[PDB]
Amino acid sequence: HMISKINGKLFADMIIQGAQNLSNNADLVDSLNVYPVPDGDTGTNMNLTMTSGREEVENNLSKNIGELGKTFSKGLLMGARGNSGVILSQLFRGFCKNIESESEINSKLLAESFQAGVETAYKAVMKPVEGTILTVAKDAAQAAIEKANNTEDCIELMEYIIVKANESLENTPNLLAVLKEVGVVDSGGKGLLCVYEGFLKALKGEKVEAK
Repeated sequence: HMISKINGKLFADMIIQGAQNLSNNADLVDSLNVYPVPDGDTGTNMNLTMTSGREEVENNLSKNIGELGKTFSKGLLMGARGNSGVILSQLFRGFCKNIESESEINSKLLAESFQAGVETAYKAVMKPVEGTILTVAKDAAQAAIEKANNTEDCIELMEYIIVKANESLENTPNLLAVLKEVGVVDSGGKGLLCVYEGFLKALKGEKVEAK
């Protein structure tokens, strides 16, 4: 089985399964956070952000991926909350901007769209802290760009993205002393990986069940 092109219907499903997988793990993500500051529970905030995106998408489906991305982007903007939820919205509003003109995308454009999200979030900060959700997103996009050059199949691509995203996540305690000593990976990066894992599920035809 393989995926050569992703249209608005499949992207909508990726968004839905990614959001549900993140929602199932939101309490986990919150509990990994070393800095549960006021209104700063990472799992809660990323879940609110992603779910607002999900809800807009579910009420305005479209087979044109660019139009669906604009709907996703709108929901992300309204839902964005917290440091990690805002970064999540920059990553995916940048992603959606990169496909706004398209009706479907191939593996190369999928990878370029992840990269466009990373560049958005980096353009919006002056020297970001390594060891955070941004680091995981950066390494995931780098992987996507490397792999897309000789993989037409978006399933195989997304699996690779997840493997390397997970490597980056597990390495975040080596970038920040506080994570190594507490003994946890970065919570925002964990939440991001939950979204990616749901994307793969959608690409495989599979449903994330509600916890």
